Amino acid sequence: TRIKKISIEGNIAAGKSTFVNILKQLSEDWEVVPEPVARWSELTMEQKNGGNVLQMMYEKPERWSFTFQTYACLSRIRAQLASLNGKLKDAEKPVLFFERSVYSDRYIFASNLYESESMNETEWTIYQDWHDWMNNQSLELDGIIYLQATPETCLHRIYLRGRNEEQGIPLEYLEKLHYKHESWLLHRTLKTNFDYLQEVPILTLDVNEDFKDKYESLVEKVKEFLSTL
Amino acid sequence: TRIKKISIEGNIAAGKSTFVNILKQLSEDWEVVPEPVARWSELTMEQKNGGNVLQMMYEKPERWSFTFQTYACLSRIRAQLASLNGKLKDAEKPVLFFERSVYSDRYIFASNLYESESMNETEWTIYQDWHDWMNNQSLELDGIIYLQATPETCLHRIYLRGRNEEQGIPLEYLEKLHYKHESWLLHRTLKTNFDYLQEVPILTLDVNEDFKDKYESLVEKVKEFLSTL
Ligand SMILES: CCCN(c1nc(-c2nc(N)cc(N)n2)cs1)c1cc(-c2ccc(CCN3CCN(C)CC3)nc2)ccc1C
Ligand SMILES: CCCN(c1nc(-c2nc(N)cc(N)n2)cs1)c1cc(-c2ccc(CCN3CCN(C)CC3)nc2)ccc1C
Ligand SMILES: O=c1ccn([C@@H]2O[C@H](COP(=O)(O)OP(=O)(O)O)[C@@H](O)[C@H]2O)c(=O)[nH]1
Ligand SMILES: O=c1ccn([C@@H]2O[C@H](COP(=O)(O)OP(=O)(O)O)[C@@H](O)[C@H]2O)c(=O)[nH]1
Ligand code: NA
Ligand code: NA
Repeated sequence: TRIKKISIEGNIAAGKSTFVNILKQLSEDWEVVPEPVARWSELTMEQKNGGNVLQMMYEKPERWSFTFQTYACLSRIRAQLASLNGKLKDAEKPVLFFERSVYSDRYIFASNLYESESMNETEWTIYQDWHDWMNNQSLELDGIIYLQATPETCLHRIYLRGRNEEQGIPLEYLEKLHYKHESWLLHRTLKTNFDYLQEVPILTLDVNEDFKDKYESLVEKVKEFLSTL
Repeated sequence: TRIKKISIEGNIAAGKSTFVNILKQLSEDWEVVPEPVARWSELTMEQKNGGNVLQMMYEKPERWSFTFQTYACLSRIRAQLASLNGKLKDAEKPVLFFERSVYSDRYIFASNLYESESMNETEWTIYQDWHDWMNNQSLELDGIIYLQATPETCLHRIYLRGRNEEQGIPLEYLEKLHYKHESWLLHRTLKTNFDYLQEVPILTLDVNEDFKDKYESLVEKVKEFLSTL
């Protein structure tokens, strides 16, 4: 039928990859689109390019932010389109869960990088123009699931996940991304250039408590949420 | 009916803008898409972004080449699409003349910048990946008109046109772009990643001689060329 498109949003190490890999196994009608950036962290040319630009960003973010953000967002659009045209053709209640969205790319990561002076105005305006247009009408979302975790939980989970590149990330940075997520998905203060987002239903799940072995209540909320869409 | 799409290709200051502004006036069925880069050289946000990135390129091409090439090519695709959907709806023999193409963006300018070490491998591979995909199937060309001028003619014409930024451009650089045009459009040695280009008819016009007041023979070749398409 028509595939339902649901973004999973949340801070770094909130548990989106964990949650998405629980969901995919629970239904034959349920597919996931993993985040390209997450995959970058034998090799496809995307993964070669992605690792290089990721490493260079850790060296010099004010040189590479624009390049990274454009490639991260292009790679997400192509992976989302491939799943939308390659999967759930024989599903009765098809749902595709996106690990983050083109909207987190812009309004969380790229925005923060502009605010941190890692992109100058021209870079940021070119990026927004490119983004507005690269999204010329489809990946429009039926709903968003916000996995809400404290910056402290995410810091603890970065430690748990043990990526060497990430161990130095300060709480301040996580606090900044946290505040952007709260503004966009909870208080809904943040104004985007995508009218329909104002209307999109948002399910907010508290995932401060470990859920890897105790996720049934979260899944019950997803199923109830999906039934309303 | 179906709009015929014809690229006008050639070196810097060969006379493409002059030739295109002669053609547009000769038929109500004939429209032109001026090159965004040419327009960048009151202001739309594209022109603000375009002038900034153009000026920065003259300062530091190895920093800005990727950003410039992506924005130059996006701006061309949107301007070409706007003309294809906004013009010649009531024409019997509609023709849209493109000032250069997405193919000159890649195989002339972006290629040269990679070869001049102004883009590193990752930048060049990201750029080619983005280009391959941003062209996901339409702007496909019915034909190409190659305005062929010697590097010396183009150097003389850069002098004639009197842009201050351009007066220092060496003959060596023009010679390099010349050789890329000869490889792509005359000898057809250059292999692109667009199969159908192998098949596209090419009209080659010698424009070493001034044509501003003496263009009737060139136009007669265009009309004969168009009749075969
Ligand atoms: C695990 C985080 C990795 N990370 C980033 N990831 C993304 C990202 N974009 C997407 N579209 C999707 C996605 N999944 N991820 C953007 S960036 C990162 C940050 C810095 C860094 C370095 C320094 C700073 C702040 C510096 N500022 C200067 C002082 N003050 C004015 C404010 C702070 N911010 C981010 C570097 C590398 C990477 C990979
Ligand atoms: C009038 C030309 C402007 N110009 C350019 N224009 C484009 C361009 N791209 C499009 N997609 C469309 C389009 N219309 N134009 C790309 S670049 C330029 C060149 C240098 C420069 C500076 C230096 C070099 C060569 C340096 N190399 C080092 C030594 N050796 C290894 C080889 C030479 N090449 C180009 C700078 C600024 C601009 C704007
Ligand atoms: O309830 C949870 C959720 C996540 N994790 C761990 O926290 C880290 C980050 O999770 P994930 O990679 O899914 O976070 P994402 O960055 O995808 O949001 C990983 O080591 C997970 O195994 C955990 O122990 N309990
Ligand atoms: O037959 C010609 C063609 C061009 N020009 C001049 O040569 C310069 C470059 O022409 P144009 O801007 O059209 O070149 P493009 O860069 O568009 O190929 C300009 O000063 C033109 O007026 C000329 O005197 N005679
Ligand atoms: Na599944
Ligand atoms: Na006309």
